[PDB]
Amino acid sequence: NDLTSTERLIQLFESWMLKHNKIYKNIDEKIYRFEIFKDNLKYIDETNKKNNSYWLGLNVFADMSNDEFKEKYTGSIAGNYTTTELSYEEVLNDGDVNIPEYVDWRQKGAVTPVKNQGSCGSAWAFSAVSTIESIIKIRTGNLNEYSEQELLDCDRRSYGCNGGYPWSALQLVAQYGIHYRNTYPYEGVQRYCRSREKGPYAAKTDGVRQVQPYNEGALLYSIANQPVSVVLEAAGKDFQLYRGGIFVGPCGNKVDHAVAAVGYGPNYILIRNSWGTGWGENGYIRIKRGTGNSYGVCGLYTSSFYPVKN
Ligand SMILES: [Cl-]
Repeated sequence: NDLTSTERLIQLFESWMLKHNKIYKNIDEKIYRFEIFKDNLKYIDETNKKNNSYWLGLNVFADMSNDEFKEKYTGSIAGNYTTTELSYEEVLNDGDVNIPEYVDWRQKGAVTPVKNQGSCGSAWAFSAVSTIESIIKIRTGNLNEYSEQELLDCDRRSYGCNGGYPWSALQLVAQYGIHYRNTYPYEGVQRYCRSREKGPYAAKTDGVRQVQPYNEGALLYSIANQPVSVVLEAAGKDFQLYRGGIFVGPCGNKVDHAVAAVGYGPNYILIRNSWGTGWGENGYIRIKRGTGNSYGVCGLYTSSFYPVKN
């Protein structure tokens, strides 16, 4: 409503709480949150003055300091970095790809509604699960919602809400299967495996493949075929408060979050996050491509997997 009076800010903060359905513990938290809000406000304003290709805004995270945001919503990957795979049959190659100028699997009805992970380092399950929903639509024609909680609960190579691996989750689904979200809904806490209580799996895939890492072109090819699980560095302020446009940085290559790549255009790769529709462009972000950065911006080309289904 305006920055030129504390009075007007408090009002702004109030209507922002109402917009993001935000209820607090007590008024001691409310005042505290306002300070943080008001701090993030100055930063957003100072930054949307510069003329970048993207801008920030008072999204769902306007409430939180970067430190708190890091801890709660990042580090689904963090963990401790593999060393790249078993060293057997995965990587694909190249030769002569001819892909569309643009791709967006939403427009083929292959993508479910944006999910919210809450404060869990579970993004590795959502990233996986959404590329599974897609691949199945793409092959059988139906779009279904499958269970992130099941992976949370059941994947022994991963660490529940303290991070995990997308490739592991993909691979569980190829060897065992997965249940519908409604049979096994999301609680945002890890519990015991309840796969046996649920009867038959709803679906099973056939395998998983890694895409050649540090290779922009190999990832575009893959996206033109299906959504792909990818990882990136999402702990920065500019990322937290991202509202729209083509994200360009700054970010490092210390990946800590897993998301899904549902498309691309000439200058960007389109990415589905799991922080709900109150973040980004209704839950998505366009990340800049074509810079000849081997890593990709935010280390996007670091570690990419997708499910296989005949
Ligand atoms: Cl169900």
